[PDB]
Amino acid sequence: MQQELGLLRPEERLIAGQAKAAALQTVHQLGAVALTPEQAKAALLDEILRATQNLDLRKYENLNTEQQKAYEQVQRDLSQLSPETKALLIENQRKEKTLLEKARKLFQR
Amino acid sequence: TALVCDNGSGLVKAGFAGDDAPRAVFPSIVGRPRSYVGDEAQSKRGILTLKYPIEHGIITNWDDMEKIWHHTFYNELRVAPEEHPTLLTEAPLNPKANREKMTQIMFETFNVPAMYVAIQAVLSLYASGRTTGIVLDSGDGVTHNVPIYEGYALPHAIMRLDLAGRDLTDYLMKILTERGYSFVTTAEREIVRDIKEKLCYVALDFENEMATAASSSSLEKSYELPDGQVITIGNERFRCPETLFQPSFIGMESAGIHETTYNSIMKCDIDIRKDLYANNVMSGGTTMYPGIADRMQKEITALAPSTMKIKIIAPPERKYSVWIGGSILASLSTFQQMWITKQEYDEAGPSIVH
Ligand SMILES: Nc1ncnc2c1ncn2[C@@H]1O[C@H](COP(=O)(O)OP(=O)(O)OP(=O)(O)O)[C@@H](O)[C@H]1O
Ligand SMILES: [Ca+2]
Repeated sequence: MQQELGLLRPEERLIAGQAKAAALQTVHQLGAVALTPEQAKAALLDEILRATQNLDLRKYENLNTEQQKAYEQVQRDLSQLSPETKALLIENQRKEKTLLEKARKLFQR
Repeated sequence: TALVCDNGSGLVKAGFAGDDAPRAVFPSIVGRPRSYVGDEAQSKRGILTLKYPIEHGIITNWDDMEKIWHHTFYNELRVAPEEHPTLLTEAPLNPKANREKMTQIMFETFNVPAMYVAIQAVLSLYASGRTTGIVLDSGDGVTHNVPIYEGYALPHAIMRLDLAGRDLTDYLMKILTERGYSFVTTAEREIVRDIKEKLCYVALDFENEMATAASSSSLEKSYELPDGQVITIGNERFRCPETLFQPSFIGMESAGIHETTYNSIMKCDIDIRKDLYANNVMSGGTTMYPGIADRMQKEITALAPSTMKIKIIAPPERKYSVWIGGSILASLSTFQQMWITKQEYDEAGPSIVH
């Protein structure tokens, strides 16, 4: 039997109807028919992403360049080495730390 | 319009919703003699006893907080609280008794028409234009890793570290002292903080920068104190912030900020982890160091799975991303139904801030 389907009238198109009525709405609707918390949240998150997509705030850049310049000055010069000079420097420093540790071991005793 | 007040352990940032920056930034200090607030307390520090109402992000003395708020409204913003809705901020994991006492004071001592208490880290994320990611917020008193999914801060995945701006200042004071200079008092605290903000940075690899920094004739930098006095400052530029990644430097057994980030991510469902890894947002004054984004990238990459997409975001405005996010939010129409209200308040007590 198939008429149980007929008792459902797909042709009404009430989902069609409600879909078209939702599309036409603005992010916030007026008239104030109290939103349930979940609707309210979902709207909020939609509007957040929206009020944000094109916000620039580039008037916040280079507000810190003394600190930033001084750093670059250094990283400029420090690139000049090579996995060798510095690997041998790390190995050198390492051996120094041992001597340095052995040093104050004798110091305070 | 709506007020936006960001209560930090070191600095209050207050202003008007919709504005692009606060209009008043001032120390979170209250001074009585052997009552003054803010900059005016910094000046008279000889005579006054100084207290800090907000400790590690969380308000612990309410009267001084009352003077801080009072100051904010009248002296700084020149408004009546009666006439303006008020957005306030709390640290993540703010106990409920705390947010309620916040609410009461606002309604009964300040009689604000409406109010809201929003999570600092959540405001920073919105300010970066996102509703999902993990924020690393680091100020003057506390550091937090706050995982956030669709606008919801996951309370059980939140990592707290009591190591921030002030401890770094104190550590620099100490290592600059070890060098020969002498910085031991609070009237010297505020001097060294300025050095820290002017010249410190974060090394990409620490061992490597110790072994190699001394080659740059730019490593050592002169700094003119108010004495007219000139001191030099070298490898303590990157020795100072390195404490964030190695808390042992100041006798803290705690794990470093890169590991707390990973730990925090690992307290979330494996299925949202991709989203967190690609949305690491830094906020707070203590994320200002040059090199910090790069070092976090390297550190996170080292801990995360092999093929995982990692992405550190560090907005130029992160000193203010919290206040900003508070001003974005309070401007939103869809947000207007969310203000707690005078009417609402007297038929649920403070408990309607749940
Ligand atoms: N350029 C900079 N480099 C390093 N640190 C900085 C810089 N600028 C500010 N800071 C530090 O950031 C801190 C202030 O940051 P912020 O205002 O985000 O914290 P807060 O909100 O007062 O405190 P908290 O959020 O921890 O309760 C101070 O320690 C300040 O020295
Ligand atoms: Ca803060």
